[PDB]
Amino acid sequence: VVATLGQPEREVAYTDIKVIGNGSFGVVYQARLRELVAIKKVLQDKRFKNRELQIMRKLDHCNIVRLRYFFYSSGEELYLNLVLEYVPETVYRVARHFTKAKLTIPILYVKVYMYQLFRSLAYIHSQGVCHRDIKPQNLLVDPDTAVLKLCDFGSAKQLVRGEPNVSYICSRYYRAPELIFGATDYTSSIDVWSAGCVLAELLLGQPIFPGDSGVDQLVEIIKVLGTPTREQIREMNPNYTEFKFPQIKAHPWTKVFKSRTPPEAIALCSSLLEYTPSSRLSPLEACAHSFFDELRCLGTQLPNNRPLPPLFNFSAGELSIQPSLNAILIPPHL
Amino acid sequence: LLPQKFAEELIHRLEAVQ
Ligand SMILES: CC[C@]1(c2cccc(-c3c(F)cncc3OC)c2)C2=C(Nc3n[nH]cc31)[C@H](F)C(C)(C)CC2O
Repeated sequence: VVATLGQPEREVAYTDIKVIGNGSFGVVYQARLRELVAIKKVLQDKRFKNRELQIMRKLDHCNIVRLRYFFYSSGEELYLNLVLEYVPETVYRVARHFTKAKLTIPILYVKVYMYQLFRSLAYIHSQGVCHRDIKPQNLLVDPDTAVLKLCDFGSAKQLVRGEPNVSYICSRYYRAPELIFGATDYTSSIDVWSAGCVLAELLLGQPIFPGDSGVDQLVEIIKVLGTPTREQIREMNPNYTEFKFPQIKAHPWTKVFKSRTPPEAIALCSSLLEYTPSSRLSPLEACAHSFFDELRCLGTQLPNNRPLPPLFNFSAGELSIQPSLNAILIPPHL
Repeated sequence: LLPQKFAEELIHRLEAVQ
């Protein structure tokens, strides 16, 4: 198969293919090279560009899955096939293994993985890309090196001020409250909300907001955060300000997590899981949170007697997003 | 989809847990 090089244009032959994902929004396979490769097939309108392909071409980060190649197939009808870097595990599978084993994920792994998620969101938002599907199933992780990579940019979109966008987006457990309220003017801070849900899930061993419907998803959030004020509703969807919603007391933040949950981990959760989207931490601000202070200490290593993954190789563009946080992000050493 | 309808379901569900 002749395929164009991912990162300039450009001969590919693969082996050991297997279907690991079906349904609408495409079909996903795995392949071999002697490397490992992922294939995703989607139906594409020949008259328009593929949104994900243009997104994947624009991005280059150590915490983003690499687009190796891409090629077309007819089927008879055009199908775009995206040749993607293969990563052995997902955060969902690792978390499920720990819960199935009735064990808690060590906080250092939670620290290492969450930092790379927030770093990836800082990068994509700098390039004007909103993931819109941030969930553990879309977080690739290497079991040994503990590097995290963001993938599945099918729902990704460049949110332009003034352009309405679909409200019913993201997976339900990680959907921001303004989306459930039907907001069409939402921003990339919805990715931050989903990242907050992922962090809480890793500390709790189960999703923090397990909604069985759109309405009950908002009920599950209110049971934790309390009923949002009318002013918080105004920033989410001003069409809901004049309803009289029952006032539910907020469950204390320290009372929703386990006894041994670190105090700063709870603090980070409260700073990201905010009703008002503008009050949520920026992805770089989350990286600068004290919850990640261990990763910046001189001498911290992975539990499996291995060094920490790349966490401070920030590019000049990365250094330019929020200059004030760069004192924390790069420690005195390095 | 209608805010009036959605709010009432939210209210009725919220009172069931209050
Ligand atoms: C091959 C896809 C995975 C992945 C995980 C989650 C989402 C997507 C995905 C995508 F990337 C693009 N579009 C749609 C998608 O899913 C709906 C892809 C993949 C592995 N490894 C990967 N390397 N690269 C991408 C992936 C993991 F190791 C498994 C085998 C444990 C599980 C797995 O499915």
